[PDB]
Amino acid sequence: GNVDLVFLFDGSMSLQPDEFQKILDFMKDVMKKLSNTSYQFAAVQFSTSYKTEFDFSDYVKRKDPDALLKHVKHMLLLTNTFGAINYVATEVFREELGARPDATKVLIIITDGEATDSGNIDAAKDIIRYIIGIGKHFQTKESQETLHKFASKPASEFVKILDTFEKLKDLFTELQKKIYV
Repeated sequence: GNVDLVFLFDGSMSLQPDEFQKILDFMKDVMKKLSNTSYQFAAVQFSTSYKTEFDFSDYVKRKDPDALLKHVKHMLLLTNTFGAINYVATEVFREELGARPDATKVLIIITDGEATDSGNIDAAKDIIRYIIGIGKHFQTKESQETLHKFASKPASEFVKILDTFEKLKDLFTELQKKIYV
């Protein structure tokens, strides 16, 4: 079946320039590898506020990862993950914006720490949520477990902890394999 996937990427002040750039390249690589498939994409940047870098309809109009992300600017603010996931649920996955009703909703969240806000993400729980926590903040099991609440179950599959942003390239594989079974 069809798959509508949204990249929700962290743009807080805790990420270094090169780190932020590696997220961008990850999104581009994934897209290029999935061009001309059942996949349709959208991408939202989150820090303090939520910015839809491109909606599903922008992707359909121009299936060019480089052009779609061309003007992305690292926000350098907070890490409002609750507001971010909720925004994706209500503002991104809409037919008006190009979302397909027959499609499987997938969300790939990339971040380096804990949310600076709070609440619940119940409105986005139907979406297949993969979360990629990266860096020094996720060394212990205790710290890694804070990501569990944003991901699908079990956490053993949907929560991916990387020690470096360099680990992003060697990660595209796993995802698409499990995204449809």
